[PDB]
Amino acid sequence: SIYQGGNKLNEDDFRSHVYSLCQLDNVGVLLGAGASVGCGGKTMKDVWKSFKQNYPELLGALIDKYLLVSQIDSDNNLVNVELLIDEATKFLSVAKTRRCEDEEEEFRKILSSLYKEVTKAALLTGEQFREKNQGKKDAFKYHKELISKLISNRQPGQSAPAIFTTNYDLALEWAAEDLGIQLFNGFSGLHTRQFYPQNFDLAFRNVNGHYHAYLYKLHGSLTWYQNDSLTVNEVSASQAYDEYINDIINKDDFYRGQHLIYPGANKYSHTIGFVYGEMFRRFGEFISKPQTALFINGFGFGDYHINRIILGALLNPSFHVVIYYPELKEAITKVSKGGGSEAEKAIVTLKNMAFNQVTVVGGGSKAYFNSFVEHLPYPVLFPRDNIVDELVEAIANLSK
Amino acid sequence: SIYQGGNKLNEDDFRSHVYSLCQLDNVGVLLGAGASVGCGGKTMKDVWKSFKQNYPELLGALIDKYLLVSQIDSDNNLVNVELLIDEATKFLSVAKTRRCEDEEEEFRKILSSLYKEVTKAALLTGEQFREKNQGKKDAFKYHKELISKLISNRQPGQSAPAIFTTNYDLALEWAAEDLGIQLFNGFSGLHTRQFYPQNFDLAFRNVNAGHYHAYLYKLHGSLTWYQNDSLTVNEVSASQAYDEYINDIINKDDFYRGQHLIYPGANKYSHTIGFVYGEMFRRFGEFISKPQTALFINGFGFGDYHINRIILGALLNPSFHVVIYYPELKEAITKVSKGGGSEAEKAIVTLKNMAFNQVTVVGGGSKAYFNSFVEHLPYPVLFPRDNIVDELVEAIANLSK
Amino acid sequence: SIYQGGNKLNEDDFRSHVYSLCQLDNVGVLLGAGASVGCGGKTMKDVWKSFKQNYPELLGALIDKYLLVSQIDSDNNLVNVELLIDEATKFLSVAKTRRCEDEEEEFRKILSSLYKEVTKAALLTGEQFREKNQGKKDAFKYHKELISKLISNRQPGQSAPAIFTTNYDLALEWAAEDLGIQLFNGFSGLHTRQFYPQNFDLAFRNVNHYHAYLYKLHGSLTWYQNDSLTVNEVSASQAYDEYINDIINKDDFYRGQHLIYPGANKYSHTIGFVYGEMFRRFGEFISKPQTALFINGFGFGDYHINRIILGALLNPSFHVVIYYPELKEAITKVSKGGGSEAEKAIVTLKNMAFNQVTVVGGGSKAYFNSFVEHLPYPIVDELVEAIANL
Amino acid sequence: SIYQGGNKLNEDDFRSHVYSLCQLDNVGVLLGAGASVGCGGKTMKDVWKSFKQNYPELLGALIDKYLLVSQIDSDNNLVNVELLIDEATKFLSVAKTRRCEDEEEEFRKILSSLYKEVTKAALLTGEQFREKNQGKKDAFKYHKELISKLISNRQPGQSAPAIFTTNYDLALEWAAEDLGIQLFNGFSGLHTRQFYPQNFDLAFRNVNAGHYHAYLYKLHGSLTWYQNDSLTVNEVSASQAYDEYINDIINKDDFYRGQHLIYPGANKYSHTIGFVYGEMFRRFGEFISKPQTALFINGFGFGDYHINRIILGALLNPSFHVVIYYPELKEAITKVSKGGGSEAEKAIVTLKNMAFNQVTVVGGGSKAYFNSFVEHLPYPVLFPRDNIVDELVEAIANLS
Amino acid sequence: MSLFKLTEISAIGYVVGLEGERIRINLHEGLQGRLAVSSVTQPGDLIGFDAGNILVVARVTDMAFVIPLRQIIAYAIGFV
Ligand SMILES: Nc1ncnc2c1ncn2[C@@H]1O[C@H](COP(=O)(O)OP(=O)(O)OC[C@H]2O[C@H](O)[C@H](O)[C@@H]2O)[C@@H](O)[C@H]1O
Ligand SMILES: Nc1ncnc2c1ncn2[C@@H]1O[C@H](COP(=O)(O)OP(=O)(O)OC[C@H]2O[C@H](O)[C@H](O)[C@@H]2O)[C@@H](O)[C@H]1O
Ligand SMILES: Nc1ncnc2c1ncn2[C@@H]1O[C@H](COP(=O)(O)OP(=O)(O)OC[C@H]2O[C@H](O)[C@H](O)[C@@H]2O)[C@@H](O)[C@H]1O
Ligand SMILES: Nc1ncnc2c1ncn2[C@@H]1O[C@H](COP(=O)(O)OP(=O)(O)OC[C@H]2O[C@H](O)[C@H](O)[C@@H]2O)[C@@H](O)[C@H]1O
Repeated sequence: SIYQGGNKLNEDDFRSHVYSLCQLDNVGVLLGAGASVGCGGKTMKDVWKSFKQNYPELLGALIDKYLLVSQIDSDNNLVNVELLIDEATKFLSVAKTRRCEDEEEEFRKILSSLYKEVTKAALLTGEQFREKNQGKKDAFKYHKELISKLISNRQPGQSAPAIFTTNYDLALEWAAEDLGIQLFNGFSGLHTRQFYPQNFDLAFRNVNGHYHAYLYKLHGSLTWYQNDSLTVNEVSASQAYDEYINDIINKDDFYRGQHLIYPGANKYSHTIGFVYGEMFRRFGEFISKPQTALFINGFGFGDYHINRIILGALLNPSFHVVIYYPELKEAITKVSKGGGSEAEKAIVTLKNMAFNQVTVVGGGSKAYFNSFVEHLPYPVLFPRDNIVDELVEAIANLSK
Repeated sequence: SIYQGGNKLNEDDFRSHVYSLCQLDNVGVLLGAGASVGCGGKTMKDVWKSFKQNYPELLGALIDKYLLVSQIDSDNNLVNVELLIDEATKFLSVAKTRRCEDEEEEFRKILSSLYKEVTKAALLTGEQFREKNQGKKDAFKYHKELISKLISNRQPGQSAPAIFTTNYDLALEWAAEDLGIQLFNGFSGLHTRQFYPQNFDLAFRNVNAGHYHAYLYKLHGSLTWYQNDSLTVNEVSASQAYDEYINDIINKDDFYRGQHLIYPGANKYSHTIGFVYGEMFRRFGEFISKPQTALFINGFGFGDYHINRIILGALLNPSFHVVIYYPELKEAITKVSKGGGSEAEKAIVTLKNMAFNQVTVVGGGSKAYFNSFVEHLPYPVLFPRDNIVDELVEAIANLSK
Repeated sequence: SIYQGGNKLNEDDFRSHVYSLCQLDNVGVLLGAGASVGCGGKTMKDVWKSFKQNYPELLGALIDKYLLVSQIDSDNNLVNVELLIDEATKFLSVAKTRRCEDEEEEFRKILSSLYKEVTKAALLTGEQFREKNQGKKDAFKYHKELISKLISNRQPGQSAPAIFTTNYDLALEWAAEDLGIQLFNGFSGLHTRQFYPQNFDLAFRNVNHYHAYLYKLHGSLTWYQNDSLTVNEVSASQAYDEYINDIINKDDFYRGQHLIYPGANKYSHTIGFVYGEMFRRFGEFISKPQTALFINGFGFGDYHINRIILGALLNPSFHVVIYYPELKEAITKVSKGGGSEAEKAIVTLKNMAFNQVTVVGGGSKAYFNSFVEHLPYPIVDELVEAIANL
Repeated sequence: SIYQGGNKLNEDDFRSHVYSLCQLDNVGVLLGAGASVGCGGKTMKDVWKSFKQNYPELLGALIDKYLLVSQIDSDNNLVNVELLIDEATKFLSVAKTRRCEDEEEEFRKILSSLYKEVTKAALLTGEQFREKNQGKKDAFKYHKELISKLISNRQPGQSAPAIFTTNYDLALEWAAEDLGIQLFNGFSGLHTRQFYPQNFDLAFRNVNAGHYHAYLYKLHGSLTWYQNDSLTVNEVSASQAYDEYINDIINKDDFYRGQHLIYPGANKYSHTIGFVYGEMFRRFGEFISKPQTALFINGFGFGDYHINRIILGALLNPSFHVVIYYPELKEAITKVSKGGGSEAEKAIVTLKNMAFNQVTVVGGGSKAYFNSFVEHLPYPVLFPRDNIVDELVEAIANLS
Repeated sequence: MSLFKLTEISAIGYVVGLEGERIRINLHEGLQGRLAVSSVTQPGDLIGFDAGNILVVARVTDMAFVIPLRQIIAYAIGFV
């Protein structure tokens, strides 16, 4: 259920390990699409169901003529959504060049529908997305405990925690604003908010505070947009909803470059994307520092770039990771029988290492977000040696 | 019934925590109108009940014509005094501006009758207010114990305690003058006492090289202070004050013209000539903005906006600890769960649900009273037990246990 | 016309003195509505005049039935347009509480008109108020110089400059945003901004780019109070689309105890809390050792500010420089029996007998733009257009 | 013809300027397809002439059917050769996916000619490509001098020189293996070479107290990189590559494998091959965003859009300097002054007129060739300019 | 703390040495302004000395150097 360095480990030693791992110089977390299921979010398996239920003729067009999707793969709900966007884009580009009119419209429709379905799954609150004080509801309860626990375990003179994520939704911002804490994400201004790469080198100081962190969104956001002038701006939820989100959701208008998000396999196709590169440079610079710890939760292990990066950080003899994977044994067995997908081979390769710096957790529902948060400890205020207390119980043990 | 950071903790852990807190650099206490209930004072609920049964026609005029008090709140006793006073003041201001006559005189009588009830409840001893040695009675035993406990716990090179309050009575002044301690409250002189903001930075010293002292901040004024026409504030003694201007307020009627300065109002920023009020709150805000600070709150009802905002905003400092006492916590939780609750109850329920280990809340009915709060505070341990043979004592005892 | 305690001065000595003062630790600047006229602003006299000749049929009730305006002041264009709004709000609240349907409808029209004249004179760009990069234009050119030379002159280890203002427009915000520096105005957040009074004790640093502090003494266009008893701030576009548009382009409508400009709904305990903090911060700053102050555009129409200003001069380290244009025309009245209280106060400030106050007068010689020139001194478009050309 | 903001400056001032930019914190060089023409290479418009003189039958079908190239460009020899192979691979891939059997031969037959043409021009030695010690010949006399001059004028505590290129041949490797220098290029191993992107942050040091290494970024691939059956990129030696696949490409007339080769920027649609291309560009963009950088450009024709866009944006930093060699200013200035020429001419002439001191353009025909570039660079005082070792080696060989 | 305040004085230097009818003086630096209004920065002038009971009058003679330091030499002529 819990493995370290290939061997098996027990619960008490795991708790003692987790406690002493939070005293190091660097602490960070990387969250995925599963960490927001308890708030109103969805996964990539539900998007395919929604697509195949709402649009029943485009599915037949995909299956019969172009042969992009097979029948059995669609029946079992085992078709990758990211790998289909790239193929559709390739077909559209080829058709456009040779001046074909009829075959150019269908792929436009497919891309518009597939982009619309992805957007709906990130609001988390439906039409209530435009209101205010959305962090006061009971759903955003464990995000607050996560931030409080992370931020209170910081001795003076150290560095603030860092958070990476691949969601488009505003869960962390809603949680932190209701709590009163500030996060730095590279933007500045109110009437004209712009992206500045050098805004990641700042910090607070007291004129005569101390509660803040950083936030990196690797695959873009739902309130970001580019006005084609090689600048990127950020606005509020209500302004974005009144500007473009509502038209996409309801008016079924054709999709354009309203907001920059990155669903797809190859992220290097876009050439003028200078935020993705900055985010990944800052991510790659974080894991090369000595005395670092990282906790991974909700990540499905299906991205080439990210797990390509993770493997290269195990050549440093001061790096530690803890990985939460619910369905570990099913991945364990399928590999011995011939192998599963590329997603399930990576975790099995990671587990079977021989370094006492990789820990993998499994166990179904005991490796969830709520289970994750409660494992983190609270600071000890007013520490004391307490030697005489153990002397007293070492009296009582013989008194037994 | 004791929470810390949302979770629960028992009696012994609480006592060790309370012992640890009293060893820090700065310590202070904030008291409310419920702390002086065991001495002879009374709360606002009693003020409203005694008001409604003394001037029936004025209450009837308030309810019927001016529509300021609902017919239901009078019977269930939920009327708020401060908001009523402010509304009456606004009515008087507009009546003065539009030059109406009958309504202005009608409101003057109400505004005068309302202050008489407030003043009568702060005397604490009735007729013996104008006498001496009032702190020798047994009603002031726990005030003396609180003062003795606070001062004894300091170390050389540390600063003296501070006391903030919103009462008008003299219980805490009477108590100290029986111990021989000195309280600094910002006044100087005998034949002419005047207020100086500068002398909040004074301390004793011995010429051959009286080591006990403290400070007292009165947020809502006092029953002894009175302002003269020259825009200065003077202070007298209890006997002289009773003999010159609060024998005409009580026994005789319609005699209030700014005779002494108090703040029974909800909006205290409107008065643009009260600088004592702005002096006290500045010091209060300065105290809780320092490293290694502890604050104990007792008797407060959490129905004041400025204080709630100040307390909430100080919780982002990593060296601030509060302990809040609140008797009726269970009812507040129950009522908030149903989507209702008073504006005071949401504030106290919100504090209890925080995830920081720097907030502690105590409930329990009669276990969170004033006499119980004093008993929690520790006695100093002089001569920390020499040698380490207490370990041998514990062995000898516990092995046979 | 340069005076110093009844004396006279030449240009060069004053230009050296202002540099000498700027080498201090605590440096501050106080402004007024006089600095907004060079960008499209107005004054109290102008808006009062505009009000009189647009709504004359209801001017009588402000003098006959309710006694809000002095007839001499109305015919003299000297009324103060801040207390009128406050008293109108008090009257409307009392009427609404009394359930007087007949008299409740009277004051709503008056308030609707007054807010229309107030808002019309503060957009500074008309219908372009909601657009972006509005601080890039040539009109907002002089303001950037002030901030630049205030930041540059400060030595390492010096405190940041502080700025106080009576205006409630978005003028300095655009200048600072398009310069590329950050100002702390006391709010924080994006999807819900809230007022925290303790943010005034913050500062940046480099982990191995500057800032300044901005106080608004009378509110701003982008603040309001919603149903929940909390104060919010939005952008220019959001405010325009929410409430500002209807106020200018509708006949008759009123909301109530909503807006926080200018000094309006002081009768509530949630809105006065913000008003008090700015004033107490100014009072605490002005009473510190080794401070300076460069007053400009202020007509001395406030009773309370002068009381604080005079009292702080008891310390020898408090230095004041005033810029009062129409000085001699006040002296002439002062010699006569007539005058006004602001004129009496300013001439009393003239007739002092010490070298700490420095009054400056004249015509165009004492304007905001001239003061910008007195303070010391501290191709990208080609590359942008070349990149866009590709 | 030397300009600096529009003002002509003499030779000695230019030399004193070059001497001062070679002692900054960061120094770089960018080289194009004209820099290897003194070794046996060809330019881009010499390849089109050979193709259209050798295969006149496919040229009609490649213009009149699939609209892959214009008539004006193919008449004026202005074809972008490596931008056509990518589109051809896309066409072939889509045809293979949808199973159109008649269209596969028409693309498998032209991709076999494009490679047969571009491959042969990059060998530089014909049949001697598989032999050893190719760096001892006289064609590579100036590459050695460039590498030697770049390394010898660094002071302790300073970075290493960086070299970027768009050539995909083996000239620089052969030159550097003869001096004994070691060049990092992202690969490690001998019995299996593999691509490790994180080793661009590694450096050497001496255990007794050496500083002899540099970095090489190949933007368009190499002849010796290929993708085997598994999804990893390998590197081999020149002899091994020649015996594995190059011989059949040059000789056999119906040889096409599939998505196998990694030159020149071809199989970009695949998500494990575009990863290699993306890293080089990300690091190129990162290099020129530093406080004290100086970059020399030689052999480049300015016929690219992304590189021009990156270079223009890096000039809004007051401490970045550029030096440009272009042997055709005279024939471009007039064509722009009268009516306007091409995009390359427009770019270079817009750059020439800028009123900065940070740009310098050099022209004059043979006066701005690769060979003339080397002697403008300094030469250290203590660098040994003699020949003593070789005489001793001759005497040793003569012995017995 | 209360109203009473005592010190009000404004000088330009202090005596640092006496050598048989010859006086040395050190001039102030940290003073942002020596304004009170008269200032003496040149030889030939007259200066005064508060000795508690009487006033001693002198006459400036020299200036020189050696935040650096400035020095002055004077001679005495009478008292008031
Ligand atoms: N309540 C839960 N708590 C924690 N984990 C959970 C929970 N429920 C499910 N999981 C696990 O959470 C995981 C969810 O798997 P996927 O939906 O593929 O998450 P992704 O973020 O990788 O997918 C996003 C893709 O798009 C992006 O652009 C990236 O490129 C991705 O390719 C599974 O392991 C679940 O068992
Ligand atoms: N013996 C006791 N010991 C401690 N607390 C007690 C006791 N008896 C009652 N309480 C609690 O005492 C608490 C407060 O009683 P209230 O009179 O409502 O407090 P306030 O909100 O008026 O606060 C006082 C001032 O606040 C305003 O600003 C005005 O200026 C007031 O004068 C209640 O919770 C009781 O349960
Ligand atoms: N171009 C100019 N340059 C310089 N000074 C000017 C200029 N134009 C006018 N002035 C001067 O600047 C003065 C500004 O006139 P007013 O608008 O009454 O002054 P305020 O806005 O500061 O007073 C309003 C505040 O005071 C009260 O408390 C109110 O409630 C507000 O809080 C003119 O009289 C000229 O002397
Ligand atoms: N001996 C010489 N020395 C120096 N320069 C020379 C010499 N001979 C010719 N030239 C010049 O060398 C230049 C030859 O330019 P070309 O080979 O067409 O351009 P590229 O190498 O960028 O082509 C590859 C790019 O194509 C896409 O754009 C991608 O971005 C690729 O990077 C001309 O200016 C000649 O005058």
